[PDB]
Amino acid sequence: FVRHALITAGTKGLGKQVTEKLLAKGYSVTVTYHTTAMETMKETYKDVEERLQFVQADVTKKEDLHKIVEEAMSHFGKIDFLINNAGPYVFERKKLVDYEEDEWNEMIQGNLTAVFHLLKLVVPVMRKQNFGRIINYGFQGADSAPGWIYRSAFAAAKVGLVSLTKTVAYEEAEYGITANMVCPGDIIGEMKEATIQEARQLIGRSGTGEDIARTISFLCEDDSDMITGTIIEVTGAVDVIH
Amino acid sequence: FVRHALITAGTKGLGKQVTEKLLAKGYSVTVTYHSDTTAMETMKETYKDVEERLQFVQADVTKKEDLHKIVEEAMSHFGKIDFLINNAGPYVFERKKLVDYEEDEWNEMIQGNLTAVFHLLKLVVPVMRKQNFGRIINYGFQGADSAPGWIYRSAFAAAKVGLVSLTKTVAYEEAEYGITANMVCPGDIIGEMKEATIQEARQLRSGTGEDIARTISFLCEDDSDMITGTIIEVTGAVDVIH
Amino acid sequence: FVRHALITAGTKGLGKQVTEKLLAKGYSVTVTYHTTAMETMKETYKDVEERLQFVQADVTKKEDLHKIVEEAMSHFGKIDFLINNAGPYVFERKKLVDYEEDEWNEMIQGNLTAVFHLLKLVVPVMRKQNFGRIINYGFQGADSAPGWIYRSAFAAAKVGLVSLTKTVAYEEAEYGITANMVCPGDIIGEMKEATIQEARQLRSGTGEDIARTISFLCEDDSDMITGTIIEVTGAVDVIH
Amino acid sequence: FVRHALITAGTKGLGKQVTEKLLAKGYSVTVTYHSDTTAMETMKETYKDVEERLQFVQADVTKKEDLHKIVEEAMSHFGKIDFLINNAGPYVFERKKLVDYEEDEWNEMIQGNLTAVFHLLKLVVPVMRKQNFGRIINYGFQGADSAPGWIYRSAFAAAKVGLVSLTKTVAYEEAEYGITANMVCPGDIIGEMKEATIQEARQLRSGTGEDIARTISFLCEDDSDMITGTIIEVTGAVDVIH
Repeated sequence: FVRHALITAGTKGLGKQVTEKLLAKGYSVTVTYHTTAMETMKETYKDVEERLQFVQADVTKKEDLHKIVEEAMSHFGKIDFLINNAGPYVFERKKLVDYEEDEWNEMIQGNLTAVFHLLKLVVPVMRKQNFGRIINYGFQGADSAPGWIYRSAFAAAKVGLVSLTKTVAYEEAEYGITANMVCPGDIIGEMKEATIQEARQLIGRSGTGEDIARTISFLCEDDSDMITGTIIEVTGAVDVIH
Repeated sequence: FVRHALITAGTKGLGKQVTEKLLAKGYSVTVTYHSDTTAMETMKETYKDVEERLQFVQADVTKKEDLHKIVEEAMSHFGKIDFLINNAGPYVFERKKLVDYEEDEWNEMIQGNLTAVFHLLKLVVPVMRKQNFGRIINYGFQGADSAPGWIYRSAFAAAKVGLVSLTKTVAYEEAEYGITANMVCPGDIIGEMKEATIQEARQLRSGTGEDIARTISFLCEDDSDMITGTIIEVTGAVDVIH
Repeated sequence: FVRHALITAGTKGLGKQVTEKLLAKGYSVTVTYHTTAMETMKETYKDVEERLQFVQADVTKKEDLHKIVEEAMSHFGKIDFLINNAGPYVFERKKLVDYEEDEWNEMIQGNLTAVFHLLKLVVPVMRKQNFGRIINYGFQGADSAPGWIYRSAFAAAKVGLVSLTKTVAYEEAEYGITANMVCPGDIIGEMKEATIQEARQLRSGTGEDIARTISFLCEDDSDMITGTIIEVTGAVDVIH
Repeated sequence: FVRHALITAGTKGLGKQVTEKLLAKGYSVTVTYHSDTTAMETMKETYKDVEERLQFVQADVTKKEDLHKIVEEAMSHFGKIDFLINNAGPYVFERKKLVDYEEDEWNEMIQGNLTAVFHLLKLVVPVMRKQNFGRIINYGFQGADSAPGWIYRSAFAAAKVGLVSLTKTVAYEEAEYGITANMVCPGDIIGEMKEATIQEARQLRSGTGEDIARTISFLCEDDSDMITGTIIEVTGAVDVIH
């Protein structure tokens, strides 16, 4: 009766701090990656190895998603928390009309359809448990369905994800399952993998992966069962999409 | 020197009234039809007198190849695309939770309502830039602008809510070129009312295709160039999604 | 049986173009002001005096609001369109906590409570008519209930007004009354009173852009359009 | 060096649970009460052993003079105001259309839900600035974030939706000073369940004051400083406003 989390892309960026947060809480974790970074994580947590499982996976591929669920279930028997931390991002700034079909598809499959696929696998398990926490990621300002100049596909996929988070919240509330979204603001470079303490050492201090990690950790608690369908902005009042 | 429109699925339902409106305003139209040859046949004969202004093209608008064909055929006969009216869009009539969706169902919704638009924009927007004139019309649903959940409609809500954001993004990206992009949200106009006129509703008030069509033709007007990125609801204050 | 519009602050700014629009459409109009702009307008439409009436009013004063309704009804016997074009605005950029109590109250009273007062008078008239068009103004992005740095009070009252336009659309639908909001972007200076043609020769949004949206919402066959917010910003961010 | 909270209407309903939570978290609290004196005497009995961290002040929150009184009383005893929990909220229980509103009913809704907050912020924000620390908590209703209409609740909806905006504005203007401002939206929590613990509700699930209380609790934390301008729904995926 130790709760189990499944987190996509949890060895780098924001997802690394999320993983470290849940382990620190006593949770067991399945972490996906898409390899030297994973190996250093595995080594850092040598002494708690039974509570940490690594699986290689491309979240745009249905089969790989089926396999991370199968491997989590095989070793742990349960999935209590699904953190859809993985979010393929086209860093290039260009207009929708200039998008390659490969880029469009990567955004949609990577950010919206990957979540559908996962849910299709994980919701039934959560129903059997009468417990589930789904955490999706948005971007700042997401709940207002905004356009994002030069981020067409990403924004479209994530805004669509907003709708989906909400629908899943209403459809699965019956079964002890909550679905929420966290929106990180502009957390840049080294600060993605950094702690609050570190940012505070140097508007104000930079936002960090820990800021996200502590918000996700709060939504995953047993007594957060009434918080569902909500979008938590963790941006420190710093505008991104404008 | 007269304005040409491209309307997907323009011989049935809402599209029928939209096509009838634009023809009545003096516009030329390329209309697409999937399967129903009978529909396009009775619109053929109705408009024999204005044969020169009207053109039927068979197309499955979920197929990239067919999307290229309609654009190539409109450009062939009329040399321009002034208005793009994305009237087509698959709809799953069965009410079912997302966790019950077959992969094929999910993909039809995304591909038909979101990705197909991207594919059309990709073809038609370059032509509009050249023209220094464009009117893009997309369809949503009541309340879409707030990115809501919609129980039993997860895939459709998600795809149209992503389309809300896409519509606004395209509006920001293409404003320099004299191109507007807007969304019309029909209410739950059921059945024969979709191709009825307002006068026909007043004799029987219900919403109709005309209510939608006259909104679209207001937006396609030349002096409507400052209206862009807006989601106009034509519902009559009547909740659909709760 | 010619339709009648009541427009607040319709002698200058955006309101001016809206008045001129409805007049051109063949309508009759009661315009408020809170003076030489009224006289120049009064001079321009000497020919059609019968269709244009001017009433002085402070929109933040409930007594004046009752007076405009009375005067319109005495003269015309009906109110078909209500266009709440007036909207005091604090042009200074100060943080919320720097507001004087009088500044706060002007924004709330001027932008939210004024509309309630007017609706309270005009709605019964519209129900009896089985017809009404209520038009409110917001600002760009208002539909998302956004904050607005240095425009706290204005934004709060205008965002509240969004809620109000929607509630009134639902509550009054059964009487042939629609309520809709128009949100203009940054129309600055002369462009507020400008025509679309003029702008094309100098494009900045104009008062006529707002006017033609309002005119379309006011048509007999726009009965199905209600509780909507229509942005006429031309894809220019204002509030960020 | 214990953090001080000021909470309007904190001896009854949701307010009571929030008050009990903050006490359990080690904080001192100034709680305001309007009419009922028996309720505040009973709470004052319950917490005899922590009298020093609990101050009661009589106040009508719709009166500017009483607002100065509570801030003044708080500063006198504690020398600081760390959290402002605007729990009070006048509510017209009678379900009527806007046109049937008395000039006086409208005015109480605005004055009590919106202007009252402004007056308090006018008094408390400058204290927070000097401390370089602040947590502002306002209340909304389910779905307030999308500025909806609410039939038969027009004045309350309008005042609460205006408050949404005010909250975000305060958040952007005051981030420099380490002040955050957030909204919590309770769903329909009924009667006794307002003063109930989550624990009580399980042994009966219904939402409680404790569900709201623990959210505020989380938002007041020192490490919650990157969460600002966010509207958190603690509904339970139960729609009320339709």
